[PDB]
Amino acid sequence: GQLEEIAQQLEEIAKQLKKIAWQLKKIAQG
Amino acid sequence: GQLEEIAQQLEEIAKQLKKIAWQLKKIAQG
Amino acid sequence: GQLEEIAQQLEEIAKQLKKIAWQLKKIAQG
Amino acid sequence: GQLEEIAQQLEEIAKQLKKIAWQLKKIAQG
Ligand code: NA
Ligand code: NA
Repeated sequence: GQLEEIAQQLEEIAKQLKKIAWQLKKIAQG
Repeated sequence: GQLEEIAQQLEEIAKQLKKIAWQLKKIAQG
Repeated sequence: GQLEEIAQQLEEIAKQLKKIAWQLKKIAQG
Repeated sequence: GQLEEIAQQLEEIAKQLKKIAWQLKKIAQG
């Protein structure tokens, strides 16, 4: 239970970081 | 350029976090 | 502005990751 | 052992994210 929940939180953070990366690419590219 | 480099590093960190999440799930499940 | 907002979100994610690290250390040590 | 090592990896990632945040702030500010 608790490790699975922490793992899920890490997966959500990874998704958030991928969103930020996309946003930075769009700023760079226009 | 710098934003492209940073975006790449964020994608790489996201991948690392997913690998850590996987290891946590492995520890939990056996 | 957008880079300031993103920087803030990265700092917030960093804080979250440290909180998760702390929880893992707590689980390990009891 | 293994949870402590994972926690340390998360702390290093948090430090890396703080570096990126600083870099973005410096880009924004000049
Ligand atoms: Na750039
Ligand atoms: Na900006």
